[PDB]
Amino acid sequence: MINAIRTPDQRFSNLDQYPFSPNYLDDLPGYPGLRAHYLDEGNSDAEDVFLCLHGEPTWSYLYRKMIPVFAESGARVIAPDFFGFGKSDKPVDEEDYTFEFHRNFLLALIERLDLRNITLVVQDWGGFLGLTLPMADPSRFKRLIIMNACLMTDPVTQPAFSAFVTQPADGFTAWKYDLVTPSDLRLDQFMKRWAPTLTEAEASAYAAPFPDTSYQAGVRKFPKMVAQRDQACIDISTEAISFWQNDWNGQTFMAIGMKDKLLGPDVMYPMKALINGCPEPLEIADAGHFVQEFGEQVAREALKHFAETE
Ligand SMILES: [Cl-]
Repeated sequence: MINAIRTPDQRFSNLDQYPFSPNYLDDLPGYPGLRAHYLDEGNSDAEDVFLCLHGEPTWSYLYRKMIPVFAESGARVIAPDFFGFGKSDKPVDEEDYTFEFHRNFLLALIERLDLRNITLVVQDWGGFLGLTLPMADPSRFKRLIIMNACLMTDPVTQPAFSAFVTQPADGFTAWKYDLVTPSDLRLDQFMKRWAPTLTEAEASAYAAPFPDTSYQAGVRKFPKMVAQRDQACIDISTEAISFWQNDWNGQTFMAIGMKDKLLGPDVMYPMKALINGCPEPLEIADAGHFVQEFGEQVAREALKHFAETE
């Protein structure tokens, strides 16, 4: 019904530091015939669930350094790949991908797996989407680990969440240009540019899911949605602000990648004030946008912060 394609299994043969077994679902209500991949690590019967959401133009591979730390603590860790990324199916038309398409997949996943006691771990798109989830079923959410992310609200309600789109020129402007313009988009080269500490191997794992451009429609659409926010996105992200500010009673841990030209400190400080009870952020000086690349440390420090309240 939704025309999609699937990456050949052989593209993931040679992955570096990703020994996690695949789990798939192809029976989600609203996504017929589409197969979603997700990792499910640690004790399946654990009380605590770490729901790890990735963003553009990545996949669960991004949390590979945090997963073992959260698992080792006794938690179950869920790390789904959005349709159009990783090992999940990829709709071939850019028009199929919208903010609700991705947000409703997550609410479906969460219901399907019956996830409870959720510690939400987000960044980038994982956070644009993920921060609008708790208000849909607040009983399932208990903690939040937030890295460089904000809400896709309208320019007037929160100028900080809109200003980065236009400036600086080597910020989101550069990001979007690198992603939606080339007719020969090489993810490994893009990642090496935006996360300069990746090895060749790690960079290659980020291109793994896309053999050619026909597999990249979701990758092309995400940056356009940051630039052109539809009405549902705006209304939903605007209502989320109220949730975080007045309804949220959980534990929060915030980590900022200080070299991020996109969602760095001028975006993170304002998010921190809207999140009720958000403590002082852990600023990682050498980290850029992809804070997970410096994940072991964020994982360790947040568990340490959350233990100190149990
Ligand atoms: Cl983006």
